Amino acid sequence: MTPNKEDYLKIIYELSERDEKISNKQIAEKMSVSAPAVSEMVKKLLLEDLVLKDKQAGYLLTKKGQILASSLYRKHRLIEVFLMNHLNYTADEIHEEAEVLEHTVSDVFVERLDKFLNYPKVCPHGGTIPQHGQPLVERYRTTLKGVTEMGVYLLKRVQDNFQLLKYMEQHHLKIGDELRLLEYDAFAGAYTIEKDGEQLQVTSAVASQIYIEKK
Amino acid sequence: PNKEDYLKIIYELSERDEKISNKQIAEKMSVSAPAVSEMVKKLLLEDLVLKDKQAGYLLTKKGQILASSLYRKHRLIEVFLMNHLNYTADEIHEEAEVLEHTVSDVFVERLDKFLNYPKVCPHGGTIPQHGQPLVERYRTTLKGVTEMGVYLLKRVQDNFQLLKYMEQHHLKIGDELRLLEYDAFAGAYTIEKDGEQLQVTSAVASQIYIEK
Ligand SMILES: [Zn+2]
Ligand SMILES: [Zn+2]
Ligand SMILES: [Zn+2]
Ligand SMILES: [Zn+2]
Ligand SMILES: [Zn+2]
Ligand SMILES: [Zn+2]
Ligand SMILES: [Zn+2]
Ligand SMILES: [Zn+2]
Repeated sequence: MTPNKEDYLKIIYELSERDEKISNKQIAEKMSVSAPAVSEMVKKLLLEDLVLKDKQAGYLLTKKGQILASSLYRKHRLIEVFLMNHLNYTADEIHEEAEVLEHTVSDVFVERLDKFLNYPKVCPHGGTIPQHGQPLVERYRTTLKGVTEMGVYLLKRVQDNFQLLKYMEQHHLKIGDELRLLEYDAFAGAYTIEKDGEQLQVTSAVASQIYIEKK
Repeated sequence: PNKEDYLKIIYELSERDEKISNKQIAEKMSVSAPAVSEMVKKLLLEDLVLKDKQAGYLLTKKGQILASSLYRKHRLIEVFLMNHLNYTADEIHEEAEVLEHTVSDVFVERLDKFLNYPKVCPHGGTIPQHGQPLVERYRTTLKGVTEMGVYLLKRVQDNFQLLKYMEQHHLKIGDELRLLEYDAFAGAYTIEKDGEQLQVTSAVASQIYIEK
């Protein structure tokens, strides 16, 4: 399974939403591909008018890239809803399968599978599923990192991230869980939360990949 | 159309008593003449097929199970597209064609369970098991049958032209067909379905499978 150039658009998409920038080598890392590989992908994306090199902000999406990225998100999430709920895929299995299929599936297939799934609006990660030709506008944008108010929160959405999956397994975190934010340990650099009468410190690194909402 | 597509063409061209040529293959799948050579030459290197002056090309045991797996993928996908995504017959091929080349064995093996182990595809084609060689339950083609009587249309070839032929003759899988006469000189058969009579060239009769 080899991710094509287009997957760079999906990573740039969320980075732009979170309003932060990393190097192409760091993007290549989380993309599980060589650095010189991403350089060739971005090279192709520039020629095909999918991204532009901004003087200051780095690499940005063109309107053509937003559309193609929004389209990939809908197909990716619609496919993993089917794989998990119908074909009985586990969370650690869905990504690689939904990845190959999002590049080899007709619009008719996609827009009929939608009807088949009764028009789901969120994937197993809690990410919004936009309608045909609609730009992806996430329902859940609030990241635990930066959160000021203490009290009870609900875990509504997490990133499509294998490592984050294993973190949530070894800590028993599920979408929909009530976790009480006690404080932000400045010294530790971790948000201290309480779940089921058990304290856990969440490093701000992890806290940035999680989305919450208050009761 | 990758090399694996050529195997499915050689496999179903082997059912015909006629020997296989390069020029007829490029016609069957309507592609460049030397392109068939460029591809068939690759098949001969990997020992997927081999030359035989009596049949032209033959599928090796590796070619058999490899194409056998292809038919499995293709057909399981056909059952899903039609019974669950409500695809019509004119829509299923290109979709199933793309997916069979981009889907894990895990996907194929789980869709199989999900569909409750379907035994035949929309064309009446048999669905083999993982790693199991393909043996069609319905092997008897209309071209060749001599006994008179009432036969049942059990299976058809995956062919776009055959689809059109069947729907403009309102022919479905399951219809009772009575053999009336066979023209040995012309290579045509004469059948009857509910009083209505129809003439069928032997070439078309080789694309259809019947049983008594
Ligand atoms: Zn992709
Ligand atoms: Zn994924
Ligand atoms: Zn998701
Ligand atoms: Zn194929
Ligand atoms: Zn087909
Ligand atoms: Zn079929
Ligand atoms: Zn299999
Ligand atoms: Zn009629």
